[PDB]
Amino acid sequence: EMEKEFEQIDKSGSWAAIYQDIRHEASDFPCRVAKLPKNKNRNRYRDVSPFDHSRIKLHQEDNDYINASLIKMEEAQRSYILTQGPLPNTCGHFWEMVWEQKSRGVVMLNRVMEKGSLKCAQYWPQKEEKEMIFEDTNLKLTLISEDIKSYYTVRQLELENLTTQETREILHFHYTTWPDFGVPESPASFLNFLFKVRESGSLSPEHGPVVVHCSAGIGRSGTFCLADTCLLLMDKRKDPSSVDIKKVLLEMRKFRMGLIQTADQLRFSYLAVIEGAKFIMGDSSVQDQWKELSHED
Ligand SMILES: O=C1C=C(c2cccc(O)c2)S(=O)(=O)N1
Ligand SMILES: [Mg+2]
Repeated sequence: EMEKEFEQIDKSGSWAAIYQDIRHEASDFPCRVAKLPKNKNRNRYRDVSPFDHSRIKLHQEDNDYINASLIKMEEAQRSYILTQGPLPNTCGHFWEMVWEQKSRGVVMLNRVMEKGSLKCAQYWPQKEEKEMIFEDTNLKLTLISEDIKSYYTVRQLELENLTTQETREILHFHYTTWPDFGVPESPASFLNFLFKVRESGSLSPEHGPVVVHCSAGIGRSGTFCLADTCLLLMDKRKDPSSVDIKKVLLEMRKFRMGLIQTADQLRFSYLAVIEGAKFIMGDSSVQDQWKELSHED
């Protein structure tokens, strides 16, 4: 059981060892397409690639490659697409992927600039009157509105397939206070944000998989998805004790390498799930408490 395990690990001060064991046991599958010469400029980081078996293929005969993986959680019955922060030449591909996969939401866990360098291209419009056109994939993107909170912003975007003139509403959830290789300010802030995403319908089965990204699409993104899946699993049978967090993380790592980048992100993942469990088990008022403690206003 996670809370007792949490205490055992904290007491023995062995998060580093627990975390390293997960890395040792993590799946290793080929990433041949990602490593092809023609795709070198479609990858942000040399050591972070999508496995071939779970990579998202763009529906174009040209080059179907994008650094994105489909994490399909069978038991939990939820899917997520984890991808890297778009590069200046892959913003059209990113939106092509959102369209073809029928995604309703995009969860961004990083800032365009972190630690003095560019971690992601400005792939969405910052002003209503300045829409963006991705000519390579023939897609149009317009900012419809935005709701800025203290540590996250929610934007409503309109994505249009210029070929058919079909349009869709895309919700953008931008967590702005999560440091690279770091952890959220508190389980509260993180949980308040995850539940904001959930309440929007973006994670629902009627839509395609939500697109989740940070800079590499494995650390913060992994932490976000692990927490969500674990909470959904204990929701399925109202049995928090049946959920094995390490087991769930290992299952997710069969779909994309390096999910959860530090021992403290793993430790934070446990904290988020244990605190989130109060809501799952019937204490509805805890959601208001998180909102309060997160200081979003
Ligand atoms: O906490 C993190 C660390 C990342 C990271 C960034 C660059 C290389 C890498 O291996 C991990 S992320 O953008 O996937 N989230
Ligand atoms: Mg204005």
